[PDB]
Amino acid sequence: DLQSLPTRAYLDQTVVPILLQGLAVLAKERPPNPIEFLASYLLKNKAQFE
Amino acid sequence: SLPTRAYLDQTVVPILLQGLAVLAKERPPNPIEFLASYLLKNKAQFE
Amino acid sequence: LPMPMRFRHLKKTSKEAVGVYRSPIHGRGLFCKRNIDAGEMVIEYAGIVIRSILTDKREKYYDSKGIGCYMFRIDDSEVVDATMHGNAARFINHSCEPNCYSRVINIDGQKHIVIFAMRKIYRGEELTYDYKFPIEDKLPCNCGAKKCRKFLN
Amino acid sequence: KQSSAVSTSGNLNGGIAAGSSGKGRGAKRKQQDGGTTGTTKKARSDPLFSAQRLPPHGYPLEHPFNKDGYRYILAEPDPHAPDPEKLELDCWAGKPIPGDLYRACLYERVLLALHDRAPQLKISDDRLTVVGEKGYSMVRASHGVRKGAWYFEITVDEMPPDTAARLGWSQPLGNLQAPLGYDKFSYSWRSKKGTKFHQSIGKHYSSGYGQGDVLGFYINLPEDTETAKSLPDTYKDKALIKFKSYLYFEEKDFVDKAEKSLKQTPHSEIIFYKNGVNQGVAYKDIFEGVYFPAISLYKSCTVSINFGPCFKYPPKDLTYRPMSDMGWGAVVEHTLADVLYHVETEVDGRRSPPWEP
Ligand SMILES: Nc1ncnc2c1ncn2[C@@H]1O[C@H](CSCC[C@H](N)C(=O)O)[C@@H](O)[C@H]1O
Ligand SMILES: Nc1ncnc2c1ncn2[C@@H]1O[C@H](CSCC[C@H](N)C(=O)O)[C@@H](O)[C@H]1O
Ligand SMILES: [Zn+2]
Ligand SMILES: [Zn+2]
Repeated sequence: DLQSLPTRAYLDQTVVPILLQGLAVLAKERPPNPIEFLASYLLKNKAQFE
Repeated sequence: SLPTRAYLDQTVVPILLQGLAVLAKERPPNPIEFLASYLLKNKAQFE
Repeated sequence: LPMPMRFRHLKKTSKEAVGVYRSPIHGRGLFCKRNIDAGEMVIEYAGIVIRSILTDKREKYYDSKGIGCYMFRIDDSEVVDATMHGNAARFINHSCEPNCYSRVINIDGQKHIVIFAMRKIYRGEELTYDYKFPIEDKLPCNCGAKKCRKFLN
Repeated sequence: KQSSAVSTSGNLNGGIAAGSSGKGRGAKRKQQDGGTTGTTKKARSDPLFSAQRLPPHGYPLEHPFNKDGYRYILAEPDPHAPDPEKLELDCWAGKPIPGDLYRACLYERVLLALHDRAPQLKISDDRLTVVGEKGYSMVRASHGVRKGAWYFEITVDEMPPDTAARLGWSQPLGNLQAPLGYDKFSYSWRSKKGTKFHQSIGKHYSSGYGQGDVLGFYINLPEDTETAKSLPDTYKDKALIKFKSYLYFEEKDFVDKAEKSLKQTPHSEIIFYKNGVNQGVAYKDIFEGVYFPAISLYKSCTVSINFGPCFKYPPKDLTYRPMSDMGWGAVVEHTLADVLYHVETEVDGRRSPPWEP
């Protein structure tokens, strides 16, 4: 079902909006550990869109 | 501080792109904790 | 000549240039009373200038009153509705071979729909233009032209 | 009326499905020097040339405002989404992501977007007031809310008796010629007596309005979870056009919704204030879809929208956000949208973190 979709479709049909918002907040806050700040942000907020 | 696009390109976009590759290739059941783990462990090569 | 000057001349001569009589096309229609040259201003379809969004509310209104809609689209934003207030241009029949043609002009910022003459029109001729009505699913035409589409739509 | 072939205007043709990935073949690659557009990295000058400002209200002369569900935005060249680094030993490692475009907005701050006004709508950037001449019309701001709670104001500078502005919110699908509440996707207030107008229906569940009212507007929509309960993906459309003398971008907007079932966004509401004093709740039932603050003009109405950092009677909430904050939030979001679309078309693969944010 979800794995049979093309690249554009599956990668769209799964995850786009969090990148949309998290990359935004990452550019807004300008943290010293950008990759690590994103990692902390996501490991805190894993669940509530899924 | 760089502009939005330039800052994100210099800070997160390449490791993001390699994660893009791996997610498009292996197609895990739970990509959520997949990128969790990936962005945690592969950060050292782009810090 | 200036479109304003030409328009003033047209509004001055309109009352004596054209008439309305019994028409072999259908009922009553616009006939030429003085030889009209090609491209010159025949008549304004004068009426109530309204915005497009208000058309339907008017139309349904007339649909509630059993009064026929006399509306011509100026453009995507304006319409001259002549149902309640208009001029003699409400009696111009259509022909598949028109000696006239509708054009929108801008005078002092306001748009006027003027029927001009596709050719040199002579006295007595009935005035007809291309309504360009979109194809519906059917109004038979009796314009008499050999090229007649048999239907406006 | 011809066939599934070349576009309706020979001025510029986008690559059809049979000509897939056909980039807009507009201006040729051979450019002139110009000088005015030869800005470098060392200079400090905003490339988005704002027009000359005039105290009397004016009209954007060569902007084809939205129509037929077709959104129209400013364009800038942006020859390279910046990814330049040193020459790596591996010549097949990085991707330039040459979108050759961006949604750069001709605005110093989050203001009333000129792209979404009617041709009968005049603006004065001395106060960014909006005015009209015949009947009603509608204008909207640059930003648009999708979640959270936020707040702005409208300042009224002129209200004769034959002058009645209306102020509120409206989702896309809102016909900017209608008086901000003629459809079910818009909820406003009539500035004669405080009267909530929606679906063209007037309701007196409201306070009274004053001629010199500096009115505050608070509005809280739930997170995109309770808004969609599903994927809020934002796959964007981008088309390049070269109008008479300037480059612009076209995108596909939403279609007229036949929604007749009531499914209010959970815990969403709208509150109205007169100079900060609570005029009360306006609409608790709020349909899904993004909303934006909007202003409707009657004959010669003078009103203006205003953000938070220069406020007069602001709420002291730590969660609500001014107009400017959500504005740059949405701007950065659409920047990332361009990033992701150029990624999709340019480099294989995509990947986003643990979904929740
Ligand atoms: N060429 C044509 N073929 C068929 N019907 C026509 C026609 N031209 C005009 N008509 C009919 O005539 C009507 C004109 S409305 C005018 C009514 C009537 N002729 C009168 O003078 O009082 C239209 O509703 C249309 O049905
Ligand atoms: N070719 C045609 N077929 C059917 N109706 C026509 C027609 N050309 C004009 N009409 C009529 O023209 C009207 C719109 S304009 C009215 C002009 C008409 N000569 C009149 O005397 O009133 C319609 O109601 C229609 O009935
Ligand atoms: Zn005919
Ligand atoms: Zn005919």
